[PDB]
Amino acid sequence: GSPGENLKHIITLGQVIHKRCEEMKYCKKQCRRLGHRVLGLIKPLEMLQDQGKRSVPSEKLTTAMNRFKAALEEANGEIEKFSNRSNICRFLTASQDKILFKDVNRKLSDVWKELSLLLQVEQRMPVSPISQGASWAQEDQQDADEDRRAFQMLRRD
Ligand SMILES: CO[C@@H](c1ccc(-c2ccccc2)cc1)c1nc2ccc(C(=O)O)cc2[nH]1
Repeated sequence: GSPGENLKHIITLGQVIHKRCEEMKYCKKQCRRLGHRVLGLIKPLEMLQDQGKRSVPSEKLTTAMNRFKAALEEANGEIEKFSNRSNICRFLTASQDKILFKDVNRKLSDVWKELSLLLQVEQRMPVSPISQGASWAQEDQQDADEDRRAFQMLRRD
C-alpha cells in the first residue's frame, strides 16, 4: 500500500529535469526545450498529484509510471555528465548527431503514449497535446541547429 509519496516522484523528478538547465550553460540551449517539453507531461500530473487519496485504482496504469519514472530519470542523469566541456566538444566535433537528449526523449514520448492512455482511461486526465513521437525530433532537430552558432559563440575567439 504505502502513502501517495510515489506520486510526488513524477512531480519532483519530472521538474528536476528542467532544473538542470538552470545550472547548466553549454547544454542550457538544448536542455531549455528538453525540460520545457518534458514538463508538459508532469504538468497535468501536478493537478492530480493532490487529488490522490486512496492507495491505487488500477495497478495496470501505475505500471506505466514505474517505467516512465526511469525514462526522465535518465534525462537529468545525462545532463550531469554532459556538463563536461570535453563531453560536448567531442560530441559536436565528431559531427555524428545533431541532438543530445534524443534517446531519452524518444523513449520519454514512447512510454508516455501508452502511459497517458492508462491515466486518461482510468480517470479524466489531460495528456500531452503533442503527437509524442516524430514531432519531438522535428523540433529537436530544427532547434538543434542553433547549437551550431550557439556553441561557437560560447567559445569567444
Ligand atoms: C506508479 O507509482 C505510483 C503512482 C503514481 C501515480 C499514479 C497515477 C494514477 C492515476 C492517474 C495519475 C497518476 C499511480 C501510481 C504508485 N504505484 C503504486 C503501486 C502500488 C500501490 C499500492 O497502494 O498497492 C500504490 C502505488 N502508487
